[PDB]
Amino acid sequence: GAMPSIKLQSSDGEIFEVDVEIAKQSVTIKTMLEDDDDPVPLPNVNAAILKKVIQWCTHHKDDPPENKEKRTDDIPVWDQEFLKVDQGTLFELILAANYLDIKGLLDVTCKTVANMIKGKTPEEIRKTFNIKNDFTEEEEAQVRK
Amino acid sequence: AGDESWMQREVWMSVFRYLSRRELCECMRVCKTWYKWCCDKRLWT
Amino acid sequence: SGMQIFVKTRHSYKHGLIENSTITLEVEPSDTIENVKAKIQDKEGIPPDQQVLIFSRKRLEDGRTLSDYNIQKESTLRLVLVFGR
Repeated sequence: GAMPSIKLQSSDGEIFEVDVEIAKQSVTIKTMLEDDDDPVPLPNVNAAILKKVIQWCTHHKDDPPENKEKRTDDIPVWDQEFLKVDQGTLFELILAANYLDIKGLLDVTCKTVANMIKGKTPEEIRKTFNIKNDFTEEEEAQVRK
Repeated sequence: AGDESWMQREVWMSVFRYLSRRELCECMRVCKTWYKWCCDKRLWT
Repeated sequence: SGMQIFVKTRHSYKHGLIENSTITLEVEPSDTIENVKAKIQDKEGIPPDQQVLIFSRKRLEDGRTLSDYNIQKESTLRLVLVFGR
């Protein structure tokens, strides 16, 4: 027979059925199950973002779970290809992985963005993320004190 | 990316936890909001 | 104020780091969902257009009362913080 699963409802309305043990990679969801077989609403995660969350959790299905020096070069090859998406998608992936509290997904996603800052001038970071320079000339001098 | 919303703040401050002292010092010059998020006593300890 | 209910939250609105916390609201059974959200804005500062409330896996629509969802004393709602417009 089948295995216990749970349904998650994106903000857009699409419902996603996921195996419970794959879903319990989200500590936020894991606690709800610890405490109605209708879907759990995620009004802050749209379908595309939730689709990519389930994809990531399905691939890391068989993975066992620091406070040291910072490393961002240790993203597995699969996650790098999977995280070749537009900036907005990455920003929403950090939001979703943060809300769902999936440490692994938040780690690779923030390290992906951190790698688009490493070795770049402040001017190059502005061009990368299309951030305007809201500094006054006098303000840009005090920051460089 | 430069908006002053709670979404932009949660993202970049999640990102700034993975930056070294060198890359943080170059993010403070991007914009006024990044300068404020990079100067909180939790990134330097 | 009649009833007291509980709202569990997971958001980053206070300082910027996401965090869990349950808050207590004083409510009337007649209170509308708008009024519940306005009372959440009073202690949390979150505008009502950025709140979505859920009771027993059901999204609570604004123009209705808590009695319509049978939200009784010491019931627990869920607050999800969403984007503006």
